Amino acid sequence: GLLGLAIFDFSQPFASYLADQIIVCAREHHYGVIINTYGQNEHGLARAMRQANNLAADGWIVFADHAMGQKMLDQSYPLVLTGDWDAYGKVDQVTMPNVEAMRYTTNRLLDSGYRSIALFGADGSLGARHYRQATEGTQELRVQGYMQAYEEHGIEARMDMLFSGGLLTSDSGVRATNLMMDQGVRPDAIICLNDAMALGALHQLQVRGIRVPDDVQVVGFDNVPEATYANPSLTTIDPHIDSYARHAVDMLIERIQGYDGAKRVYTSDFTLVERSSTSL
Amino acid sequence: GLLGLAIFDFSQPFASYLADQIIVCAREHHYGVIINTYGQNEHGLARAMRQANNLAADGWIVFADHAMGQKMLDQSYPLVLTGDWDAYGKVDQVTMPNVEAMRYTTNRLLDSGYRSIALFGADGSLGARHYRQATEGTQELRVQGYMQAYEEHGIEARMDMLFSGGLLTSDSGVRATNLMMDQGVRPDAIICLNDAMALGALHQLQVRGIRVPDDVQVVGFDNVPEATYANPSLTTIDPHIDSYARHAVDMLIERIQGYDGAKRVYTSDFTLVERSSTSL
Repeated sequence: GLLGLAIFDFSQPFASYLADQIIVCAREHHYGVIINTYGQNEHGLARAMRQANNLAADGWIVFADHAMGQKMLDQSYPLVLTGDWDAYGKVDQVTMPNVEAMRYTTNRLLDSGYRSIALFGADGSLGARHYRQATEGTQELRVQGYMQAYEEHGIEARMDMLFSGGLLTSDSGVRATNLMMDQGVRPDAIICLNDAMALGALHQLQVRGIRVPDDVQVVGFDNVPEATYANPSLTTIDPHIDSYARHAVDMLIERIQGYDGAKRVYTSDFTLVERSSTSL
Repeated sequence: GLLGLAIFDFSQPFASYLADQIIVCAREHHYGVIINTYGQNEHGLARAMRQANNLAADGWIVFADHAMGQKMLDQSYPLVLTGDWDAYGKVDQVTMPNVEAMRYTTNRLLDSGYRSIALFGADGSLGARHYRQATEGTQELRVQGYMQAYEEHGIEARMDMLFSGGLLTSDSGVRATNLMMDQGVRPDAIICLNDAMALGALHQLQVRGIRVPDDVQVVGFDNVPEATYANPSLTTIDPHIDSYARHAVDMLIERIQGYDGAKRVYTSDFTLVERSSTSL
């Protein structure tokens, strides 16, 4: 048996980590894995879904990174969606506990006395209503959870405390740090929407004279291997990538083998893994 | 057109970085890329070479991580070898300047007054003759260059100054740091055979109270993106992965399109990129 994985590119550590876990899980089922990337083409994801028709894999896991209209997920091969975008029940999908993990973690920071929390990885200019009402999106749902924690504490979350470097990379984490510091903002804590951004932020904060955690608490999201070896080691939301991969692979193989139940949504659990970049 | 890339797994940053560069290069030629991994199978590389017969790619770049007898590289599809192992002229191959870059860098350390240099990522118990006489191997040729720099300075390199954590990962860099420190060794400098090991070493040195660079100079190899964001930022040998990928892709596409000259060996150039983890 042969499974396909479609991802944008390998530029950030999470793609490597997810792919490796899918490969391990797939091997437990005696399936191989081939990887197609789609970030190198305009309308790239659609082209990869078409290319899958002529590849050898028996079915596909697709990690989407943007919204799709309620057609692309209508394919003739077995297909499981991963990522934070809605499949509208066209296929099984696996996702992370984006709202809950961010609400929990922002609440922990607030309850530990860190009242001013910047968020790296989202555009505040999209407005509070967009985030409050969102039903899909990586950035959107993670912001939503952060906003809910503020609301639970009787405080309005401020769009001016969201900083975006553009993409979700270490270089964007550096850019978001500069944007925030250049605006004179010196917060109690920063939550980054992935570990790549947090690793960039740890670097640029230290370069510009800010001590972590003594001046600013820093939290990431994913618990990629890199987070263990950072200096200081990185506190991060672990969305249980082992279980996430296991569900994606089990669901896809079930469909390849004829499983015909209604399409499902699985949401992984999470753990806040505390390391040296916070002092909660 | 469709190119295949076979690599062991994505567990360390270099595999991501090389794959992404191959994808960019391939896209410039209007070729896609599919990735097969082989580390998840016993005799894995041989199985991937066989699987390639039934995949859709028009030709393969294979990144080998161990020696092959002077049969595996005899295939019916176009094939270019990458990595530090000998193809014996069966196929075109692209490699890094393993001896020269390590000799240059070890000489820079010695000439700057850092006389005691540990090497992380090789087994000293293999003996000096094995390293002096080697004609292939990542570990072997990099050690060979380090030994030549010592010899140029009239000093015998010591096998007891090589530390291996097993594999070439960040976790092995942590293990090699513990092995070295537990033996009471406090060197002037450490050269790690890849950046993943150096990033682990930067972490474990700091955890155990060793300042980089004030107590120990630290150098890596690859100049993966991570090295820019380390704390302290990582001095590293850059083996010109852009040119390495460009040559692998150009050679493979040439063979797919009928190029019939003798098989070639390309060796990339190198630059020592100095950052905060050294003070040369």
